[PDB]
Parts: sequence; C-alpha cells; structure tokens
Amino acid sequence: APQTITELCSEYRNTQIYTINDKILSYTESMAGKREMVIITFKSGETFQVEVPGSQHIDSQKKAIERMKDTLRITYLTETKIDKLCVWNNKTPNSIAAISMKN
Amino acid sequence: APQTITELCSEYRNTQIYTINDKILSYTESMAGKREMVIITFKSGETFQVEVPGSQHIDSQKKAIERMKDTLRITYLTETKIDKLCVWNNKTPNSIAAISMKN
Amino acid sequence: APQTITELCSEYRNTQIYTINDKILSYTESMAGKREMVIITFKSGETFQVEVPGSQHIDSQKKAIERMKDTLRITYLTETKIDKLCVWNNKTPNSIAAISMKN
Amino acid sequence: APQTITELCSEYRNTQIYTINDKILSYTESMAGKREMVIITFKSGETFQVEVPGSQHIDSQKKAIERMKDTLRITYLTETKIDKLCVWNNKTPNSIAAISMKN
Amino acid sequence: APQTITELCSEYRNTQIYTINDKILSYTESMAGKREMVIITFKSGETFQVEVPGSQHIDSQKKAIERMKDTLRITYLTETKIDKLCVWNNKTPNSIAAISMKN
Ligand SMILES: O=C(NCCCN1CCOCC1)c1cc(O[C@H]2O[C@H](CO)[C@H](O)[C@H](O)[C@H]2O)cc([N+](=O)[O-])c1
Ligand SMILES: O=C(NCCCN1CCOCC1)c1cc(O[C@H]2O[C@H](CO)[C@H](O)[C@H](O)[C@H]2O)cc([N+](=O)[O-])c1
Ligand SMILES: O=C(NCCCN1CCOCC1)c1cc(O[C@H]2O[C@H](CO)[C@H](O)[C@H](O)[C@H]2O)cc([N+](=O)[O-])c1
Ligand SMILES: O=C(NCCCN1CCOCC1)c1cc(O[C@H]2O[C@H](CO)[C@H](O)[C@H](O)[C@H]2O)cc([N+](=O)[O-])c1
Ligand SMILES: O=C(NCCCN1CCOCC1)c1cc(O[C@H]2O[C@H](CO)[C@H](O)[C@H](O)[C@H]2O)cc([N+](=O)[O-])c1
Repeated sequence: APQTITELCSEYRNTQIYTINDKILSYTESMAGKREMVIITFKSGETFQVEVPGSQHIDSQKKAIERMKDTLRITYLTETKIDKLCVWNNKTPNSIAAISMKN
Repeated sequence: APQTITELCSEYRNTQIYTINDKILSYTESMAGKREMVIITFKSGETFQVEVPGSQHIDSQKKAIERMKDTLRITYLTETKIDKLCVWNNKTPNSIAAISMKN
Repeated sequence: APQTITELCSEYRNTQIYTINDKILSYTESMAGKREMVIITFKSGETFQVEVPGSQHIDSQKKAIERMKDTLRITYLTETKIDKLCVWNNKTPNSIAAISMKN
Repeated sequence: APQTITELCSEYRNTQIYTINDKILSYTESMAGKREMVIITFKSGETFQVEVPGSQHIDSQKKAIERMKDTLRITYLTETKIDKLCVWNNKTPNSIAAISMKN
Repeated sequence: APQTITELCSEYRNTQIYTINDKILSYTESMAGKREMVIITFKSGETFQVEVPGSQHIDSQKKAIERMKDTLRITYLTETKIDKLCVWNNKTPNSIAAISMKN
C-alpha cells in the first residue's frame, strides 16, 4: 500500500498534488437534489469539491465519500492546517481524492 | 459543478440566498412522529428549518438531510458564524438547501 | 411546519413544555437488552428519558431517536444550557420529544 | 422505565455497580477479527470491556453497543469523569451494561 | 477476553507491538477507488495504515475498520498521545490491528 499521499496520488490518471499549507477559508455544504456535495475554498483563491456520489464512483467509494465530507467539516471548524490535497483535475471545481494534514 | 453556494442556489426554482454572517441564536430538534426536523433562528428573527424527509426528496438527499442537521448542531454548539443560507421560500419557515461558512 | 418548539409540542397529545434553562447535571446511557436508552437529570431534581425504540414509534422516528441521544450526549459534554424540553408526560420518567437551546 | 443507573442495573442478573467517579486512564480499541472490542482501565485498578457483538445480544443491542464505544472514546479524549458503571461480572474483564457521568 | 492490547495482539499471528508514546505527526485520508484507507506517520519515521476493506476481513471487522479511521482522525486532531499500536507486519506500511492511549 502507498505510504504517502504523493504516492497514492500518482497511482491515478488526471490527478495532481496541491500543497495547501493552510486552513480552509470557507466551507459550503448542499443537500439540494443532485447537488449533494461540499465545496471548500482557500485564501489563495482555490476552490475544491467533494463530488456528488455518481456512476464514476465504485461502491467501496461511497462510505469514503461521506467520510471525506465529514473530515472537511471538522477540519474547517477546528482551523486545522491542511498539508496537501490530491485532486482530480478533469473536473471543475477540481475534485478531492485525498487529503493530508501534519503537525 | 457549481463553485459557490450562490451559483448552486440559482440552479433551483423557488430559492433565495440569505446573507447571515452570524452565529445561530437558537437550535430546536424534534423526534416526534411526522415532525422529525431541526429549526434554527438568528438574532434577526429569521427562522429556518431542515424539512422532515418526504415525498419531495429523492434517495440521494436522505443522507444529505441527516448531514445537514449534524452540521447545524455542531455549528450551533461551537458558535461558528454562518455566511449564507440557500433556502426554499415556498416553505414556512424557509427550508435549507445549502449553507456556507467562512473564517 | 411549526416555528418554535412550543408550537411543535402543542400538536401532540400527552405533551408539555419543561423550561429548563440549565446544563445537564447527569447523563446515563444503557446498552442493556430492552433498556437501550438514555436518561438525563437536572439540578432541579427533574429526570427525563429518551425511550427504548418500540411499537409506539413509526419508521421515520428511528434515526431521530438516535439523533436525539447523540444530541444529549454532546450537550452534556459541552455543558450547553438546554432552554426547553417538549416531553411526553404519560411515561416515567417523562420522555423527550423535542429540545431547544438558546445562545 | 428506570430512573437511575442503579435501578436499571438491578434489573439484570450478574451485575454490579462500580462507583468510579474518575476519568478513564486508558482506552484500547481493536478491529482484529473476533476481537472487535473496547477496553478501558481506571487509576483505582479496574479494567472493563465493551464485548465483541454476539448472539448474547438482541437486535436493539447492536446499535447500543456501537453507541457505547462512541461514548467511551469521547469521554476518554475529554477526560470526562465517569460516575457509575453497571457492569456484568460473569465476564472477564467485566462487561459494560451502562455508564453514568455527573457534573 | 484480553485485558490489555499486548495480550490481545499476541493472540494473532504476524502481529507486533509498537510502543509509540507520541501524538500523530501526519494524517492522510483517501476516497480514491481501491485506496479507501488512512495513513498515519510519527515523528520517529514510523508509518502505519488502516487497510482498504477486502476479502481478508470478516463482516464484524467492516464496522471496526470505519471506527478505527474515526479514532485516528480525532486522535490526530486533538494531538492525543498514542500509547501502543498492534500491527500486522506482513503488510507495508504495517497495518493497524489495535490501538491504545493513556492520559
Ligand atoms: O485511474 C484510475 N484508476 C487507475 C488505477 C489506480 N489504482 C486502482 C487499483 O488500485 C490501486 C490504485 C481511476 C480513475 C477514476 O477517475 C474518475 O472518477 C473519479 C472519482 O473517483 C473522478 O470523478 C475523476 O474525475 C474521474 O475521471 C476513478 C477510479 N475509480 O473510482 O475506480 C479509478
Ligand atoms: O428546482 C428543482 N429543480 C431544478 C434543477 C436543479 N438541478 C441541479 C442538478 O441537475 C439537476 C437539476 C428542484 C426542486 C425541488 O423542490 C422541492 O423539494 C425541496 C427539497 O428537495 C424543497 O422541499 C422545496 O420546497 C420543494 O419545492 C426538488 C428537486 N429535487 O429534489 O430533485 C429539484
Ligand atoms: O409522534 C407520533 N406520531 C405519529 C403521527 C404523528 N402526527 C403528525 C405530526 O403532528 C401530530 C401527529 C405519535 C406519538 C404518540 O405518542 C406515543 O408515542 C410516543 C413516541 O412516538 C411516546 O412514547 C408517547 O408516550 C406515546 O403515548 C401517539 C400517536 N398516536 O396516537 O397517533 C402518535
Ligand atoms: O441484556 C439482557 N437483556 C434482555 C432482557 C432484558 N430484560 C427485559 C425486561 O426488562 C428488564 C430486562 C440480558 C442479558 C443477559 O446477560 C448476558 O448477555 C449480556 C449482554 O447483553 C452480557 O454478555 C452477560 O454477560 C450475559 O450473561 C442475559 C439475559 N438472559 O439470560 O435472559 C438477558
Ligand atoms: O489466519 C487467521 N486466522 C486463522 C486462525 C484460525 N485458528 C488458528 C489456530 O487456532 C485454531 C483456528 C487470521 C489472519 C489474519 O491476518 C490477515 O488479515 C488481517 C486483517 O484481518 C491483515 O490484513 C493481515 O495482514 C492478513 O494476514 C487476520 C485474522 N483476523 O483478524 O481474524 C485472522
């Protein structure tokens, strides 16, 4: 198994590592029909999404998708600094695949 | 996908943005039969609900309605200030579709 | 839908509002068969329960009961003041139907 | 329904009330197969468990057990004082049936 | 049942105890297909994972795995000291079987 996020990220196509080194600036969450997602932004101006669960996801990614949204909400509320994000760049906003934080 | 709550809100009929910029003043939660809902208020007098899950909701919203109430409760308890609410105004009190927070 | 817990509570029979305006003095949780419940008490001597899920409850009340026990646990832990309780008074200890909290 | 942890504890066979009135010293959590359990210890010497789910539990006890582990984790992390524990003494280490915490 | 994590660890083959006595240095989480896992590292250089659920895991272990990720994120967030880790050493990074924390 991978041992860092850089590594996990280079196993997939259309992705990229973003070095954040910052807390989340805004948290957006929606429960509207077909728009059940989370958007975050940074002071740098970047915007990321956790995508609405869809046909592109495998079954084992569904619980992971709710956990990610859980993680982002709590990271926002505690002002925890995020280290890196591994994101899919064929979407807009770019879509979160993985996250890392370090103390 | 949408990049902000406002853009997401304007994909729906019967919605409107309230710019709150404030901590929730009060939190109500009910488990009584047919009234399984949350009600929040602001220092302004604005009252909002998370509707009781129903016929108007599609399957993918069911987890999202539950996430939304988890969000409103921890927001209330931490005194986190809400930025904007995207709400349906064909309900009374108005019904939340999406919420955003900024630090 | 109702806009306050008092209005909400008044839609049911065998219910009354308790105005607490105080933090929970003790929290009790049980996983014992047939007594899967939470009990809370106040410095006033008042005692209240979240009842065991039973044939009195309908379908949609199942997650709400779990949410209400989660809420009482975090309210206890953060020493958050409860404003009112809407309870069913045909049970002892009286049974929580709804909770509000003001900040 | 019972009104305190002691009345509730008296309804079962093989139980006993421990009045610890102290935080949890250590928290151990396992996901190893057939040992999916929580163990806690206190300064005064005792060691208690949350049993691995099994046929001795009825169906409404499955969610209760998960809740109980949730509670012991947060209680540990916050140093919340546990007042009493209703435990079954026909297991080793003794097994949690109920806990109480007080202000 | 085992009374400590070292007694529980030694019931399993291909396991060993890591005495960390330290707070988690980095927390990594991924929702990418087939890498639905969590990775933690320590100031000492040590690196550990929560494997992706698979056929080596029995159903009772599926909930325990979600529980273990939940525990690592909140442990990370609150800077809590991890006392010991019981890990499977036939995997890289080594895989968490059990965790323990004290004061
Ligand atoms: O490039 C991909 N996989 C390539 C193999 C990587 N590898 C898989 C086996 O174990 C080790 C890691 C790969 C790309 C994927 O990509 C797609 O779905 C994503 C959401 O997951 C995003 O929506 C992304 O925009 C989209 O293009 C999806 C999956 N998937 O959800 O199964 C795999
Ligand atoms: O305005 C709607 N359609 C607008 C399309 C926006 N959407 C973006 C993604 O691509 C699909 C279309 C729209 C209105 C809806 O409306 C209704 O349900 C809401 C709760 O869901 C509220 O209760 C609202 O008061 C009620 O009128 C419901 C849905 N729905 O639950 O599926 C869509
Ligand atoms: O909560 C109930 N919901 C079922 C229908 C609810 N309905 C829609 C919303 O506004 C008013 C009434 C409901 C609760 C009722 O109350 C009963 O169940 C409760 C738990 O739900 C309590 O245990 C209470 O002690 C018990 O007497 C009785 C009836 N009944 O006789 O129909 C309905
Ligand atoms: O928890 C039990 N609840 C089921 C019945 C509850 N009872 C119904 C009426 O209101 C008062 C309490 C119950 C527990 C019992 O105890 C058994 O299971 C427990 C876990 O739940 C512990 O593992 C304990 O060590 C074990 O002996 C034994 C019986 N029994 O031998 O019949 C019932
Ligand atoms: O080999 C295993 N069990 C077999 C023991 C059966 N038993 C042997 C002697 O006594 C009488 C009968 C066995 C191997 C295990 O290990 C396997 O799965 C683990 C996760 O569960 C890890 O992924 C690990 O790396 C992998 O080897 C784990 C378990 N487990 O978590 O239950 C059991």
